[PDB]
Amino acid sequence: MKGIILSGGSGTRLYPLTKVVSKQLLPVYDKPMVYYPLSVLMLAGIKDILIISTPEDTPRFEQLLGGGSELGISLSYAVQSSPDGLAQAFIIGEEFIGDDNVALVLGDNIFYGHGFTELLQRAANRKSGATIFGYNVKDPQRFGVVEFDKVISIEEKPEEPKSSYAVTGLYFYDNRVVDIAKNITPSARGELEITDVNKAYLELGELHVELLGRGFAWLDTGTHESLLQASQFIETIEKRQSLKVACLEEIAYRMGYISREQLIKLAEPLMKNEYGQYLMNLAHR
Repeated sequence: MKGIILSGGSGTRLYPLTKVVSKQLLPVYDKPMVYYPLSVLMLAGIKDILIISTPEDTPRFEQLLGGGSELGISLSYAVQSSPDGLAQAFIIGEEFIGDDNVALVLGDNIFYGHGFTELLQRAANRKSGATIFGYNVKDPQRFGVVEFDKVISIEEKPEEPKSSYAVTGLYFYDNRVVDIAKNITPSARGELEITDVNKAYLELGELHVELLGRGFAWLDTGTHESLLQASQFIETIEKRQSLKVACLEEIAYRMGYISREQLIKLAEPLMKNEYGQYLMNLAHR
């Protein structure tokens, strides 16, 4: 299955941090934000990935991540010249997607939980239908909202919201999504809305929802406060539980994409902080 990271634009809410730095390059503890959604595609077993960003950001992401060969994956880049809605991902990515299934993750979304990888790996391995991920939030109505029983409805930012399950920024689709995205009508405000893509699979009876309740984290990166809360969570998990979240090199290595010697070479030009040292130890034993 292929994957797309869509970043994302902005963000103004984070000014002045985002005056001269892309939101998705801001730290979340010790890693650029975009490491987090990338790691989620990687943990899903997705290895062919298109990163879509603004014309201004695209070169910076490419500088950060290159073509992915150090991680044993393949990264490509495209531009979204105007922010016309998330579903543009599948028009912009039409050629890259080809005949394949494809997952889309938003560049500012952070997921974490034991048993998450299982859910990702299961969604990636579904050859038919769409899988979305629901999260209990206090603020339903500034998200897409999913009502269930098994899915009964989905609405984008419903002023009367029929549940407190936000539809998170992670979606897995079969190849029909390309044609679906083409047949969406733009919303008031000329956006091609992902929630219409999800309504199309609902109508087919083939929208599957994974509800991440107990044991799962989905972190808000939208404000100075929530961005620091995210960094503290990551540091706290990492320090108290001796584990790394979205350490791309560790994941490439655990998934069998890269060898012991290749991991050591990733730690050789960087043998210093607690990042590199996690890696070079990992590589021994």
